[PDB]
Amino acid sequence: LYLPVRVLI
Amino acid sequence: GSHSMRYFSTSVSRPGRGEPRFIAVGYVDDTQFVRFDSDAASQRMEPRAPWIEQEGPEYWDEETGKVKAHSQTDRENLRIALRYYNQSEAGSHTLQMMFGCDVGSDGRFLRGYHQYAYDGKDYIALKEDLRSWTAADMAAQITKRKWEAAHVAEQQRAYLEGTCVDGLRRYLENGKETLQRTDPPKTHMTHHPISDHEATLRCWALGFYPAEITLTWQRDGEDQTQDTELVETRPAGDGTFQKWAAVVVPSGEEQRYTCHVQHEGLPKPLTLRWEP
Amino acid sequence: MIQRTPKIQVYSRHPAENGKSNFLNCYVSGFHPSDIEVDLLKNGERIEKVEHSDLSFSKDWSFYLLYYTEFTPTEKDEYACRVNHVTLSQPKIVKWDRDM
Repeated sequence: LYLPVRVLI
Repeated sequence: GSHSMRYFSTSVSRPGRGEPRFIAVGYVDDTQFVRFDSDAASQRMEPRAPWIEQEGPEYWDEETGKVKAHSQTDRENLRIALRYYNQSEAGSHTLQMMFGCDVGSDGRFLRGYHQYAYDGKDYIALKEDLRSWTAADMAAQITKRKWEAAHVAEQQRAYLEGTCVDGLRRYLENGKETLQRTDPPKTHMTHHPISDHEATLRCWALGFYPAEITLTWQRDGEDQTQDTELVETRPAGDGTFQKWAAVVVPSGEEQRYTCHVQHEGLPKPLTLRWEP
Repeated sequence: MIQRTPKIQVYSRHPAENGKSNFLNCYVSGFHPSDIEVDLLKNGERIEKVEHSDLSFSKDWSFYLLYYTEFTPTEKDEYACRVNHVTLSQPKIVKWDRDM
C-alpha cells in the first residue's frame, strides 16, 4: 500500500 | 525470517522539456510487484507480479490515487528545493524518496523507513524512533523544523506501524509461494588455464531467491581476500539471482582452494572443490 | 551534484549453450543521474527489441536497470553492452563473456 501522506519539504 | 516492503520514487525535472518525470516501484522482499510512470499512457499504477493482479478494482483506483498525488507533491518539492539551494531553472534535478516497513517472522512491525535524497545525497530521513528527523545538511534543517512543527512524523508513524504492516502481511499471503519460497543456489566450478603457470577457478551460484548470498574462497581453510574477484549479486531476469566468485590459483594447486556458498535456501553451507 | 559512474555486467540468464535459446542481460548499477543509455550489441550492430526493468535504486540512492533481450548464443557470434552516461567521457562497451 502506497503511503497516503503527501507533505512538502 | 523477517520480511520487507519498500517503495522507491524518483522525480527527475526536465527543464525546457516536459513536466518532471516520475517513476515509482514497489517491492516485497526482492520481488517488485507494482510500478507507475508519469510518462506512461495508462496513467495508472500497474501490476508487475502475479499475486498482486488478484486485487480488486478498489485497490488499483486507490493506489493510482496516492501515487498520482506523490507525483504532484514531489513536483513541487523539487521547485521548493531550488529556492532553498538558490538554483538555476536550467538544471535537471533528482528527488528520490524511500518509505517502507519491516515485519518479523510473527508479523509484528519491526521498523519503519521514510526519507528523501536530493541529487544523490541524503536530504532528510525519519529516524528509528518514528518521532524525529535526521537533517542531512542545512536546507534539510528547514524541512526538519517544519515537519516537526507540523507533527509530520506522527502522521508517518500511523501508516508505518499500521497500514504498511497490514499490506505486508496481506501481500505475504496472497503471494505466499512467490515471496516465501527460498530457492537454493545451483553450484558448480569452472577452470580456465590462463598462463601456463596459473589457473582460474570460478565459483558459480545460480538461480536463487532471495538475493542475500555469501560466497567466500579458502586456500587451506583460511579465507582469501587476495587474488579474488567477486561480482555483485545480479538479477537473472526471472526473479532468481546469480553471483560468482573466482580466484587466481597457482597451476597444480587447484584443490588447495575451497568455495563457501552460504544462502538461506541451503540447509548447511556448501563447500566446493575443483575435481575434473 | 553527486554524479556517480555506472557499473556494467553483461551475462546470460541460463548457462550459455549454442543453438539453445536464452536471454542476454545487461545490468547497469550504482549510477546517478538516472538518465542512461544502454544498447545490446549483436556483432557491433545494435539490437532493437530490447526491454528493460523499471527504474529502481539501492539504499545509497544510486540506480539500477536490467536491460534484457532474447538471444540464441553461438560460438562465432559476439555480444556486448554499450552503456553511455553523463559520467562517461565516451560510451563504454563491455563484451559478453560466456563464463562471466
